Amino acid sequence: GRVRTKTVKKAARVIIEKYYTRLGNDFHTNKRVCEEIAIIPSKKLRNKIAGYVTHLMKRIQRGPVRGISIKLQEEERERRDNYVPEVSALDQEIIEVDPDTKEMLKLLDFGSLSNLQVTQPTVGMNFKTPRGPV
Amino acid sequence: MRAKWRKKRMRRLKRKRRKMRQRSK
Amino acid sequence: PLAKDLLHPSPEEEKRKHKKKRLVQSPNSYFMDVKCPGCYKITTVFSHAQTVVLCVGCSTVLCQPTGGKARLTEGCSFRRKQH
Amino acid sequence: SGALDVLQMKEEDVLKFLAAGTHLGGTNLDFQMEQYIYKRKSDGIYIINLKRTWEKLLLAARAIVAIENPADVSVISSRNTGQRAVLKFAAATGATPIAGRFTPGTFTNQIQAAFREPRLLVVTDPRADHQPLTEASYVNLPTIALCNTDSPLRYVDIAIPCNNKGAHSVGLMWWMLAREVLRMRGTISREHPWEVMPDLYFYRDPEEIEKEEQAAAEKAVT
Amino acid sequence: VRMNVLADALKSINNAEKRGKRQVLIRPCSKVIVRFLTVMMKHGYIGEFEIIDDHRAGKIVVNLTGRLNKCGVISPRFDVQLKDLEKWQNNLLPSRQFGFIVLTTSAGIMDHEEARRKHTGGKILGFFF
Amino acid sequence: EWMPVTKLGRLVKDMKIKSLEEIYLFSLPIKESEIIDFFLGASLKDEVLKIMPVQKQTRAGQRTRFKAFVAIGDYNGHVGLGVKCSKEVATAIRGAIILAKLSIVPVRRGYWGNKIGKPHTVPCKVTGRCGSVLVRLIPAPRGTGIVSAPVPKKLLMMAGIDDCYTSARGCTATLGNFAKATFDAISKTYSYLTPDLWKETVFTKSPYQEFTDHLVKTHTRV
Amino acid sequence: MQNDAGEFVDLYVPRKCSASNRIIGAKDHASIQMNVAEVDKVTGRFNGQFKTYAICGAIRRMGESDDSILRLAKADGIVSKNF
Amino acid sequence: TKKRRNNGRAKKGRGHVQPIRCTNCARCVPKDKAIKKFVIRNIVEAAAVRDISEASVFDAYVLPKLYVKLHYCVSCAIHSKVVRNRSREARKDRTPPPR
Amino acid sequence: GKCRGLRTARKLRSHRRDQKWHDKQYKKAHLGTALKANPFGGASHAKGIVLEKVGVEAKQPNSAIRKCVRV
RNA sequence: CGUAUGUUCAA
RNA sequence: GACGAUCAGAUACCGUCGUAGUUCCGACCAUAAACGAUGCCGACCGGCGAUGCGGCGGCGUUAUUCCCAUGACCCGCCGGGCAGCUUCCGGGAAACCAAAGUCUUUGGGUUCCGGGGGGAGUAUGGUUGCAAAGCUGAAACUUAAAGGAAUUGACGGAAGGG
Ligand SMILES: [K+]
Ligand SMILES: [K+]
Ligand SMILES: [K+]
Ligand SMILES: [Mg+2]
Ligand SMILES: [Mg+2]
Ligand SMILES: [Mg+2]
Ligand SMILES: [Mg+2]
Ligand SMILES: [Mg+2]
Ligand SMILES: [Mg+2]
Ligand SMILES: [Mg+2]
Ligand SMILES: [Mg+2]
Ligand SMILES: [Mg+2]
Ligand SMILES: [Mg+2]
Ligand SMILES: [Mg+2]
Ligand SMILES: [Mg+2]
Ligand SMILES: [Mg+2]
Ligand SMILES: [Mg+2]
Ligand SMILES: [Mg+2]
Ligand SMILES: [Mg+2]
Ligand SMILES: [Mg+2]
Ligand SMILES: [Mg+2]
Ligand SMILES: [Mg+2]
Ligand SMILES: [Mg+2]
Ligand SMILES: [Mg+2]
Ligand SMILES: [Mg+2]
Ligand SMILES: [Zn+2]
Repeated sequence: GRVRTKTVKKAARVIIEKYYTRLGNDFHTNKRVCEEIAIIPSKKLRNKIAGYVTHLMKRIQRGPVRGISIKLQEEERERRDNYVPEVSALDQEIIEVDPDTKEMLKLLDFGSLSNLQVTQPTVGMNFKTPRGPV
Repeated sequence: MRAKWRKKRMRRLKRKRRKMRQRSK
Repeated sequence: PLAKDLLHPSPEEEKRKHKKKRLVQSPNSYFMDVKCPGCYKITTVFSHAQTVVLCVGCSTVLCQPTGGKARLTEGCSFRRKQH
Repeated sequence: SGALDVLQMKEEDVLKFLAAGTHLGGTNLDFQMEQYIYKRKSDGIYIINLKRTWEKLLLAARAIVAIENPADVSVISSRNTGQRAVLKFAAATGATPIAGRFTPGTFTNQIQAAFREPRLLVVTDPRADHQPLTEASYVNLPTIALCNTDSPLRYVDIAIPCNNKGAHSVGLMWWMLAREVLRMRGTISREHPWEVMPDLYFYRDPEEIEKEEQAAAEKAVT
Repeated sequence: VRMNVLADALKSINNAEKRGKRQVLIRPCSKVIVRFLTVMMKHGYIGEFEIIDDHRAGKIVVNLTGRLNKCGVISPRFDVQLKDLEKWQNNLLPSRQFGFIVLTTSAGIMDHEEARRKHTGGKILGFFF
Repeated sequence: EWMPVTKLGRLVKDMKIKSLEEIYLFSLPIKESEIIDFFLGASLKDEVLKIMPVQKQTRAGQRTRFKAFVAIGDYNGHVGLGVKCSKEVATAIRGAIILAKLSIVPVRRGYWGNKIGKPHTVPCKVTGRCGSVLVRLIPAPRGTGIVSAPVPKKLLMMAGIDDCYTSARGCTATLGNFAKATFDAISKTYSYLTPDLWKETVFTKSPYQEFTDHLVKTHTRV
Repeated sequence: MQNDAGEFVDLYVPRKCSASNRIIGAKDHASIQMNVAEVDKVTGRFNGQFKTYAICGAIRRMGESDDSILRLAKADGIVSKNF
Repeated sequence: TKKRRNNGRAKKGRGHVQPIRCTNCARCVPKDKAIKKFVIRNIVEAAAVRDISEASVFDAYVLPKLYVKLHYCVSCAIHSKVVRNRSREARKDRTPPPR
Repeated sequence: GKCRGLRTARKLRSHRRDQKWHDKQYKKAHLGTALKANPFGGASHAKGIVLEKVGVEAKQPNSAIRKCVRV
């Protein structure tokens, strides 16, 4: 019967977002931190919040979680933006097209004007999964 | 009372009534 | 499609639609010029023929009735007639 | 494109669409998306018409530009393959993005915290983002969508026929939409190719991220 | 079987009108249908229509302008005297400001207001508004 | 006092929008009762049609709640109907009045057969359906008055209709459905295409673009 | 609405759908009025003029708002005739 | 109130379907209405399959299976927990439960 | 549905004549059995002789002795 | 395996 | 029907027997929740995957030893059918229905048939039948509800989880 109520969890997640840098994996230090950065009216409540904070810190330090943490934030921007390849994936020497869209590109008056290769069309048109149960 | 048995009740009642008139004619 | 032009449908659209349901009904059948490998003369044969057409004089079967278009005898060349 | 040679499709765009597979639709066809396909391939795949893709793309761009305040344009992608593409578009054009979960009540609950009243809505997929499209119906909100061959068109006013499934094509279509919006606004030059690479709007699954980061790390160390 | 070509035509126009279609195919075609359509055309309720000749009853394609609320037939074709025309108007038309009752009279097929002007009663064909 | 939360409420308070018909013209969803109070505050008159208790069966007994039907409207082209259910009668009435104001629609009034003077009747025969109740509004000769039951007669007077013949079918004892059906009939007067509305519509500026600059200056901060 | 004199007695004149020509009612919250900006002939850049289209809620519900807008644009020259 | 569009049975374009007898109680049930269950299982249970293996006289003898087709009336199917009650919308689902 | 042909006046008249017997208000006043069976014989009032005073027990959910007379 | 019943009115 | 159980009783459910019947042929009977509880003929009105029959078209696979056609399969179209999914077509008291829609914006044609619940499908007359009965079919009198669909609870010798 050790499930923590929303009041324990709401305080603990907030403390790690707000004061992550001053927290760590030790319950005893975290317990002392909560005494000055928060007004916890009872000692038992304080030790429960510090308990969850200690549990969260391990998880927030081995991966991202519901809680936000600048260090994890500044990496998300870097992947989402910083990884622009040297050459685009679209920049391909040979682009493969089937005679169907090649004749379409002829309507696009772009057929023979491009650097593209024509594949042999697929034969048999077996593209539907067999019908039946499951 | 079930309608089917209410029908059976009346059929038996009718048969009795027809015997009562076949006896008087 | 709310605004579909019913006066001028595509020939592909008319060719798909049922012959009676076309804008102006037309048969899907036709007549043909059948030449059996023997002799030289040409026979006019209905596409959906119901009778076994015999090349008179030559006395050979030109087409066999089916549930639809008549089945031409093997070795017989046919060409669609135009009206 | 108003049959204007300045807005015609260039050979550079054609290679971009072909490379990203934007011309390949699904095996199913919506009856209201019939006018946008070209021909079914021999493997059941419907080919989307690129002229019609371009026309609707520019028609969508003209609708976006008509909104005076760029913040009044909302761009949404519930699916992850398009969350990065949408936020960039919102950074490059000043739109208000909603990536990830769309909380119901956003456009209709006046007292909700994230309550907003956009003048124009752009979504990545009508099926996935069905909540914003259905909700827009309560507040007189015109809607623009990227629709595949098998995509419903209910409450969708401008549908851009494109492969809104593949990662490359979804990002490319948002890139082309962003570029065309800026060109009409005059923010960027039209004869000069855009500085933003198309790959910046491409969603990258985690497996590729750790694969390439260690490849870059081993490249740097040696 | 088809007992009334005019009823089939007016119903077909009414359904396409409600569905927002721009054109409706009407089959088969009759002089009564064409004269009825003309009465609606002269009042702007429908656009141009093209009768199509099939060496048969005929087909028509009507251009719909999104103005009809309802084009309904009256069956059977009751005889309408001039005195009883007003009671027919109160029963068939939403208001006297608009809407017409199409009458077939000896003078010709015409709307109820033209019949009143020409002082001719007749047999009622239908209505539109 | 009134701090508007919606853009429409912001423009109304800033006196940028005049008359409800401009809001009605673009069919904007009103979401604040103060907008209605701003335009028609003095002329609106309210009436409690019915206080109908409803009960929910529970273990401990019957949970009685009170439903209030309130009809609102100035006696000149505007009428609204509001239904609210709550634990208290007084709370239900106040909530119904708010909902009644939010529901106000413009009433189109026409002429029986003259076109002399101001409009006195409904433009044409209009029917309203709610559940089994069918209420049919019929144009009436000038000087006829309102020939109806007491329930629709209150709504029709509040709509400003001066002459109207009526025809009700169904369980009119269901005052909730009876009133709603009448309200539906009145509502669709302006949804009925009379040939006088045939002339091509001229498109004006939406309030969200005509005052897009004012909204950016104020509503972003407020 | 005008009396015999010709004074406008309607409270307001409601818009009509640009495709179905139905009146857009005061409570039709699914209706839209979407502006499509017109570019300069040479620049291809918003010059300040826009085309306006109104669609009623019913057309949007049917999913026909796409072809209504597209067909309106082709009529207005926004979309090339060889679409 | 109608509960099922197909009236609880698979009869659509015919008048009469021959009945069959329930496997448990032998009640007459129409063949299209009977809850059917084609049971395939090994003659020997998985507990005893090991003992038969080294008791067998063959090096690689595959155990024959038991093919029994059961037909259940509605009462027996519900009682024997072959089928259960479902909600309003859960009833409409027709795919068999996952393996 | 109902017939509507221009020469169906007899069929419509005949049908309404038959279906008018199916509401008890019409059949009570037009069959004659009701008037024959009516103790007043179609009169508003009637005189009589009190045979005896009788008490009728009121129906549930009430309880009382209603005072009556056999006449 | 195998059991049935619950006086009248009344919130 | 007999019997054995079960039970307070058990003229039942369970079990052991078992007559009529069940079966074939010939003559009757004319009713069923004879149900899609939904008349028929005709027109219009969304989409999608199938399916059965017929025809037409088309890469390719397989047998017909090679050819030929023909079959088996694959991809479509058309027509008639049994249905299914979806839909703010529209309707409806709702359950629901692509018809139960195109209805107060009320009329394609036409047949049968209902008018609060009972009494009562009873009486009586006619008619059919070997009979059982079928068909036609009232009245006196009595009554303020009977009923439909759906909601919330409670209950269940219903299920599932605690
Ligand atoms: K009592
Ligand atoms: K079929
Ligand atoms: K219940
Ligand atoms: Mg039941
Ligand atoms: Mg059902
Ligand atoms: Mg079953
Ligand atoms: Mg009566
Ligand atoms: Mg008593
Ligand atoms: Mg009492
Ligand atoms: Mg007792
Ligand atoms: Mg007792
Ligand atoms: Mg009791
Ligand atoms: Mg009490
Ligand atoms: Mg015994
Ligand atoms: Mg036995
Ligand atoms: Mg019967
Ligand atoms: Mg049967
Ligand atoms: Mg029946
Ligand atoms: Mg017959
Ligand atoms: Mg068949
Ligand atoms: Mg009727
Ligand atoms: Mg009765
Ligand atoms: Mg008899
Ligand atoms: Mg009482
Ligand atoms: Mg019943
Ligand atoms: Zn059983």
